[PDB]
Amino acid sequence: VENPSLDLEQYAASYSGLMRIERLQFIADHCPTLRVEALKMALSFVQRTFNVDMYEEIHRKLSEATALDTAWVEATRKKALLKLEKLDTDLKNYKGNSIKESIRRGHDDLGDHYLDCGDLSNALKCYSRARDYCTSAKHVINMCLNVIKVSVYLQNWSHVLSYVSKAESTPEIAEQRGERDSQTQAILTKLKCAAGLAELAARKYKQAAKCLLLASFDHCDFPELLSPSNVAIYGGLCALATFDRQELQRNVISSSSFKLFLELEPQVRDIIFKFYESKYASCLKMLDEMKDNLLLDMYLAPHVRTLYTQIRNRALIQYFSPYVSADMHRMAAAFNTTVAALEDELTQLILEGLISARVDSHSKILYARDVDQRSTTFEKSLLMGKEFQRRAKAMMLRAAVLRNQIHVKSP
Amino acid sequence: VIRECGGKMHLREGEFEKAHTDFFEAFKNYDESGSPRRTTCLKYLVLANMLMKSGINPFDSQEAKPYKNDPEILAMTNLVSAYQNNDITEFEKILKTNHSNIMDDPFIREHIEELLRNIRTQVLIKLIKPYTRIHIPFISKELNIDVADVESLLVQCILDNTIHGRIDQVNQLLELDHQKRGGARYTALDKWTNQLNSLNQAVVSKLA
Amino acid sequence: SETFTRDNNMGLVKQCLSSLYKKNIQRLTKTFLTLSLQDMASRVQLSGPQEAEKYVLHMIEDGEIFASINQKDGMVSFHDNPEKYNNPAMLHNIDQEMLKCIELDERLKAMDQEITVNPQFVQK
Repeated sequence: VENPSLDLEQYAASYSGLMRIERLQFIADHCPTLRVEALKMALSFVQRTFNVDMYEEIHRKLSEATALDTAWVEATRKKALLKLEKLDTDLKNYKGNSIKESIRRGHDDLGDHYLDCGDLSNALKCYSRARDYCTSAKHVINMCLNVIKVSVYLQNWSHVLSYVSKAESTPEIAEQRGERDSQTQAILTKLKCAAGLAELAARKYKQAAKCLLLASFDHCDFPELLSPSNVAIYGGLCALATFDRQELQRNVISSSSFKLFLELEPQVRDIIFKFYESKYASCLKMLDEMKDNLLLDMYLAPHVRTLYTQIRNRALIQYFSPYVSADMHRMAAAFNTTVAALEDELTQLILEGLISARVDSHSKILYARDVDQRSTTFEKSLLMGKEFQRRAKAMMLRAAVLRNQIHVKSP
Repeated sequence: VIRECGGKMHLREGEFEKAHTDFFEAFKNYDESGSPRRTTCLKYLVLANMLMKSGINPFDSQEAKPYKNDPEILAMTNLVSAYQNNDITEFEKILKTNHSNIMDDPFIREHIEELLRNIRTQVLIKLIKPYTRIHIPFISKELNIDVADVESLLVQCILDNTIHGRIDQVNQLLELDHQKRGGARYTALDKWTNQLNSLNQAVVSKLA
Repeated sequence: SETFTRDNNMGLVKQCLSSLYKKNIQRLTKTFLTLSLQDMASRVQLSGPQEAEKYVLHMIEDGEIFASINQKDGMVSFHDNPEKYNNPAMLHNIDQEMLKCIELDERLKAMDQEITVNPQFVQK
């Protein structure tokens, strides 16, 4: 059942900027929450944003329900252009004074108004001027955040990764420790939970989790980016699927940094802590209770299918690990499934080298098998010998035909 | 400035390593100054040295000698002794007889299950040393727990590389790993075979 | 059917179709330790336990699979334990396979020395 199991006020409060508009349009053009929330929620912020028309595709959808903001459409079109003229004139003056060594102030406000207009990377050249007319690395660190912010709404994840790599590798270990007790600014948190986000969009779950779990709760308030709550989910689900038990214990459960994140997301904390303790009867149920709440997320929905399948396969291997002869009835009753489907799941897992087990479908018992090293060695060595003799005979025949120069002429 | 009431829910959380380290310092700093808290401090000092399963018996190591024993709380002093001897019977007997006096305390709610689970682990680890195939109901008798609890304890121990064995559910067994065949000769033979399989192809392909 | 019968190898193709079943049944041995005949003749698409019985029996008779049928329960039990290499007859196999390589190496040396003395293979 697709239901609106979300509150729009907190989603609106957490985010700010164009990211909020994009998230609101995403939940809208899916099919929850539209009925009465969509018109009120979307139209509220279009007054301060550009491109105007984003409502109309969702507007006519109210017809089957069987706005009136028609005058506002022409109002924004005439008023948008006025802001551009002064800044188009402003850049001429900055070149006129020949103060290019200190025109960094000129691009301080040049790039914000361009992104406010929903423009493109055509403005990005100004940040390039930052690399040309600056001396200290501090301005480069400053403009790296701006270029990352403008590239977030560009789907240029590889480009984002390259620039995070540059920003982390060019300076001396990012100003080493940052004048002790970490830097006053929280740019480290941005460089962490932006590269991790880019790796997540690149279908690199383990690296995304490793980057996201290292964030900090000092400031952590990112209206322009993922909310503090979303960090917990992104770093928890991406870690439950790819981290081993030792890595899960060292980097997630025992970590004091991520405990504060887990404080405000109880569901993920309970899921992780009951997965760790080998309680799969209710861990999977709680995982399934929030499945139709991450499918509405914009950066996590396409991977919900891949993560949830990867988590379950990691549970099945963990359940059958201390056992040499397991009962399939209690095994199927602990995964909220039936023996008939559990048999198919186990067959798929055994077919690849994930579980070394054999199903006994008479008393429904999964036995653990052990490979005989001596017999396997003898078998593979004899097979190698047979192949070597075949290749030797083939090569001798090839030598004979090459010596006699036997070939078929084109004629 | 007080951490009670208004600041109490900040301290309501269980993570207390910060106070765990500071207990040794506060044993002497507030000994003659924190008189109202002295009664509860002497009980809690044992816990910090008790959690690492080390530190012999804090009954007489530091300057706590004037206090030594206290007539109303005596099994509390022998709790660390029973923990060191890894005797489950003494621990359970002390808990049942002196209940409401050792357990009464709050801070013991968060740590009693932690304490009475690292004794059973050591007892079980020592128990399985001479065996190669053991009965789960037999382990359920030494440890005053049910079968369903000992099976879960065995699963948790086997997962965290502490017990080298595997359970047998249909027979309620525990089969321990004891035999080590030649695993280095056959691995070497496998590597030799796999390398010859590639060297032969490399040699043959030269006659193209 | 036109291409396979124009090239005259029609009958060598139906052998592939008949061998697909025999490959699937052998692939059942890598996952199962005891299967039901009715249940087995639903993954390999044999359509009937009676026909699966003869399909397994033929494969056992040809030494393609290691299994045993139980008509009482109607279940196929896979053994998967052909040989342990402690037989004085396997030594004969290793001896023969070593002798064949010895003869092969002798041949290679024989038709290598005939090139080592070639008057053309002294100038280059």
